[PDB]
Amino acid sequence: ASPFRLASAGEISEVQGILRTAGLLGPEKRIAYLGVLDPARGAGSEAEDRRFRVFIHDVSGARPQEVTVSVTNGTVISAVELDTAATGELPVLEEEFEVVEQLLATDERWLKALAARNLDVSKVRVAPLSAGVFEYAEERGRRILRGLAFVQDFPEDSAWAHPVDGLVAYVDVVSKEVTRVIDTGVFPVPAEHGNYTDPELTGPLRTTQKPISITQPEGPSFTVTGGNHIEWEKWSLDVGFDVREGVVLHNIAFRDGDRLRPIINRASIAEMVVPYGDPSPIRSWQNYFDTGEYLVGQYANSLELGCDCLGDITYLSPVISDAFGNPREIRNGICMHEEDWGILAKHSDLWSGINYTRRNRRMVISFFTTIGNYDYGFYWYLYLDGTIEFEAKATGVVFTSAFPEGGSDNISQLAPGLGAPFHQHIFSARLDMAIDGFTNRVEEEDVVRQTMGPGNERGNAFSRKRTVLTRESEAVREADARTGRTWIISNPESKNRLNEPVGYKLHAHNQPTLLADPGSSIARRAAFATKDLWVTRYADDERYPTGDFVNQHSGGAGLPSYIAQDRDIDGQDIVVWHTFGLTHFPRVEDWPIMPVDTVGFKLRPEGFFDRSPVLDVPAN
Amino acid sequence: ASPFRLASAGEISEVQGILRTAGLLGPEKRIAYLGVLDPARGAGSEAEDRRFRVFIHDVSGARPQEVTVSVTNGTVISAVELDTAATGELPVLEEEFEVVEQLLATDERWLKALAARNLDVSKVRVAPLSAGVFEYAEERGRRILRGLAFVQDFPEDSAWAHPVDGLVAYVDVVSKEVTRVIDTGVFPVPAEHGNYTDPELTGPLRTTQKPISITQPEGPSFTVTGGNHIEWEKWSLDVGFDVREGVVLHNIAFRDGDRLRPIINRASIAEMVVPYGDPSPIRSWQNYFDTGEYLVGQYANSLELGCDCLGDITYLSPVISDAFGNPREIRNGICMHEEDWGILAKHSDLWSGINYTRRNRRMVISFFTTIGNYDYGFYWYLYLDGTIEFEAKATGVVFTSAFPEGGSDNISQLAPGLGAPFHQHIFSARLDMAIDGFTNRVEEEDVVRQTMGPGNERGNAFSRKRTVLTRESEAVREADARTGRTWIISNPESKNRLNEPVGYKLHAHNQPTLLADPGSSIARRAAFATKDLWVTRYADDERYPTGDFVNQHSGGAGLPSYIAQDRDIDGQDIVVWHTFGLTHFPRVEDWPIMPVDTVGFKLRPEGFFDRSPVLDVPAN
Ligand SMILES: [NH3+]CCc1ccccc1
Ligand SMILES: [NH3+]CCc1ccccc1
Ligand SMILES: [Cu+2]
Ligand SMILES: [Cu+2]
Ligand code: NA
Ligand code: NA
Repeated sequence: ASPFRLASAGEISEVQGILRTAGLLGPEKRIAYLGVLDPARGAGSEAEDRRFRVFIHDVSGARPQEVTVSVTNGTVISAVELDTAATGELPVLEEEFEVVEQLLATDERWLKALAARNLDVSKVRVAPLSAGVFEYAEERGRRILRGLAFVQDFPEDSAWAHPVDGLVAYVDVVSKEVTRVIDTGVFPVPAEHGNYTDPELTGPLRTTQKPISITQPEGPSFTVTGGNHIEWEKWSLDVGFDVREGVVLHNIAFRDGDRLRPIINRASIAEMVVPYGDPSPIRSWQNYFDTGEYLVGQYANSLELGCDCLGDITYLSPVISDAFGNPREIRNGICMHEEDWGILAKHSDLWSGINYTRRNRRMVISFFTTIGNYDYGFYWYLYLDGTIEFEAKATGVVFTSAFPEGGSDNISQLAPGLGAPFHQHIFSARLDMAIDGFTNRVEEEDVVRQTMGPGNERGNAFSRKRTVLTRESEAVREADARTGRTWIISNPESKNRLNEPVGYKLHAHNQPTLLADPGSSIARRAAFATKDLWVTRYADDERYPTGDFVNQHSGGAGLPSYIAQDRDIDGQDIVVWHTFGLTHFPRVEDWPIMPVDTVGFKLRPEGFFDRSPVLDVPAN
Repeated sequence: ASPFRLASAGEISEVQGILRTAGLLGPEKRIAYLGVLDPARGAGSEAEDRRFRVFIHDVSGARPQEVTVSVTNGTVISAVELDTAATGELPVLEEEFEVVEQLLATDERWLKALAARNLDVSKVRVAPLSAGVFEYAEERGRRILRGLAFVQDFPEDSAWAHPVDGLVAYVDVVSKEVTRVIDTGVFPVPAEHGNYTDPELTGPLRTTQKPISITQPEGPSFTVTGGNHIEWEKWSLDVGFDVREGVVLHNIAFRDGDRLRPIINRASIAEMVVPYGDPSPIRSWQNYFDTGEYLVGQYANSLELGCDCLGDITYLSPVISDAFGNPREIRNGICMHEEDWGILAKHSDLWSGINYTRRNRRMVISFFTTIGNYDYGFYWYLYLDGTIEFEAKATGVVFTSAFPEGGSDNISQLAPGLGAPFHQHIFSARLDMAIDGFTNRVEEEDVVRQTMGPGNERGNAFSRKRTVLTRESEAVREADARTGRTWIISNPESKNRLNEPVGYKLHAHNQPTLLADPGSSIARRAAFATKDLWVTRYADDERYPTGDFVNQHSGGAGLPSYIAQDRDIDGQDIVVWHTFGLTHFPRVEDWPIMPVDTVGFKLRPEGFFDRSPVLDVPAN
């Protein structure tokens, strides 16, 4: 019944039929993105209209199309031809992964490069990497992937241990031409394997770990209704899933007494970018937007009980479309469970004699995705006390190169002859805020140091200052860890019992933002990543910080174009965009498979409640 | 057998006998600190000499003494009279907590103040607060506590809800005189109660929480031998306990193959300070060093199975001395257990077809302490992958005041008429480093941004730079979150298989340091808290960042005096001192009992191992 329900296999089948009948799904068509559209602002009509957005690619070289379809009215709403030289290429297709290796395998320039290195072409894997936009005029308007080669010694070998450096090729995947092959020199292919399941490398496995059993004998404390609506410990929300963004959280609310109070209308990771800091011409073009270019949701793993998710697990199995419009289930793609989280509140009072201890817990909603060498877990946490937290968990295999004789300022050595270029992993969280309703504002809060003197005679005073962001042109903010800078999202029309505006405080990790030179191509295409915090006025079509078509777009789309409208954001329907990321100087311990590292952010209530919201928690 | 074993009740009894026989424990004596001394550098003699350090107070007004005693030779090693006007007062005694209220209860100035407010003296609780050093010349050389009053309406009432503002008294607890009573005006005593176990306030308790059962059917994976030696998942260490510092970790090492490799020789929280930022004369003197002035270990809680520590728990029950030299057990004062910690490493490889997932876990060693209104949990974590992490958990009841009519720049309103002054909680971790041995050095690592140009034609390069700290005068460092600043502790004489020095990287949270004016009394007494990182050359007597006698010391002792020696720290026996803390602007949700907030730091291996140290972990 809910307009926020997951897409069903039946809905996907109808979309395919509607497209087919209208002539838009010929044998040369490929669906490059399919996703349900959110209800527009003003759903108080209950006139449910399930609409879907589709990007249609053409393998014969015709112009792609963007198409909106109503499964509720069996109609094509709109269908527009796209000029990709203008607005960007469509996301990479999964079936294009192997096309790069196959086209290179018959190219004479490629075979001469491999032969000079004594490499058997049947052993050489080619990574299908997004191309970006650089100096090559012949690439404008064409669908280009770039290829870097790795050697597999045998079918189960980890190819990442054997990069073929000094060699890169560019490929046009529509016309099937190899446009350039660049060979800058021969590097020894690193010889050690990185097979982390080989007993030769692992040694004897440990026998010292004894099992930890986590069970819920009466089942979990949360309920799931309508397929994806969650209620847990006064929290209410809908769990959505989009093939581009992955897990999306809708309608986050908290039941404060008899009142259901909204907090966040929509929460997602709307983009992520991995820029590499190696100036070698072999890799200096390398940046991928896993979300915008590859679509992280379509590579979600099936999560195994006991290994990936431990405890009393409830699974969701989202449905997406394959390239031909058929539905495919991602079995067990989303794990949901509650976890004990230590002490929530504790006090032993000397004067009253009362000893008080309560335990905390959190609700976990998570998925894992794999794009090539990288694996990422996305975790949303809801805590008893009103805190919301996101955590990214980065693991998988680092992207490798040769380690140059005589070292490098931009590459780490992981093993003899084997290097790992410096890079970042940068995320954009899009938080469509709804603190007690849609009239919200953002204040920047800094600690204020005070000078010893009149009114502060012992020099101990300190304070804080809050600056309201009133227009989009002043809502592009940087972190300042030294002044304890945070941002408060408040509702000036909703007050707590002290007559102060209710609010939530955003706590950032204050990691470095984009390191690239501001005049670089990546700084223009990933402009969102140059600042920690952006606030925009809500608008239906402003979904991604990089725009709708990230692949090979020349830059500027998204956030910098949105905020130039300079709209009013002081007590309006606003969206907060938080940039956060990891700067990764690879270490020896990251090899041959990387232990998880983490980054994220959290939001805590700031005078949202009239007192602690966990006074009614019982004693275990 | 181990020289690092916990003190036994029998050892305490011998100390008391030795002191008594030597004439040092007369009926006017009080033991204000008793603790075992660490073995000196050069324990390779195995000549165990269990020595204890004792601070002896005299309630009749004689000079206190510092005494060292060998329980191994039944001898007083040394006994020195202390000039407290010079070197500071002894730590607050527990029996002095009630003396402040009792002395005030018969003072005419105090009774006139209470009578003007219609307060029954039998309802008025007085907090025994450390005095610091300010402008009062009469206080030099005397043992002073200051008193702030709270009203208890009935024996089980939370007094913190009813501060008596505009009133403070200073008391000499040795001569039992009230030296001053300051009344700056009448404030209404806030009327609402803060009784968080009152059904009137909590409402009906939740019935929606279902149990989480954590068990280990074959017992825990770690072993405890010799009372306090832990082995777990290649980690080895001794858990110590000191009445001042609390849990202390000794001899942290990791078994890498057949080799036991040291990492940290001694880890402790060596000081913590809570400065208040309210310039009102009633509170502008308020700073307490919970560790140095009050001794956090002697207020450790007895931790309850199921409430405080959940899972398969192993307890340690440390023994300390009471004020008369009798041993007292802190039953169940330290909890130890292992916890599941999610995914450790994961990759699904497109080319080899191998799907790989391993789970992480951590070893937890924790205690909780209560000093007045505040409750703090101290947690040490050891992870499978070599990471060491500390976390402080702050809860309890916020310190309160009246909320002034017309507001305040330095106080938060929590309830009608009830305020909570701004303050910080700042910790000092003392890490006596032993990375693969005692020859260590510290490098500061900053990210380096590079300009687009020759050698960096696409403007994507970035790098990092490391600066060796060679002398103590240059080893006082500040954080810089914007440049991703970290510190690496390495051993230049111990290399990994890549011929690079083995190391560990310290990751700070980069929270604000001490906010007080640098010319303030607190900035002089808590000088350590003004900078994020200090490195000193190890020396036996350099134990605390504030010196041995914090109470009423005039400032400068500790770290600023140590580093003026300007000793060589480049490949030497060094000690890292990390300042970290929380800046607390109290929120409504902190009232009437505060949900836990956290701060801490972590150390991760940086080329310490020759590859990931968790390749031998098995598949669940
Ligand atoms: N993460 C997207 C880049 C990528 C895609 C496929 C293989 C290796 C790398
Ligand atoms: N934390 C040390 C200060 C303190 C001590 C006792 C009661 C209230 C406050
Ligand atoms: Cu990385
Ligand atoms: Cu606090
Ligand atoms: Na909004
Ligand atoms: Na050392």
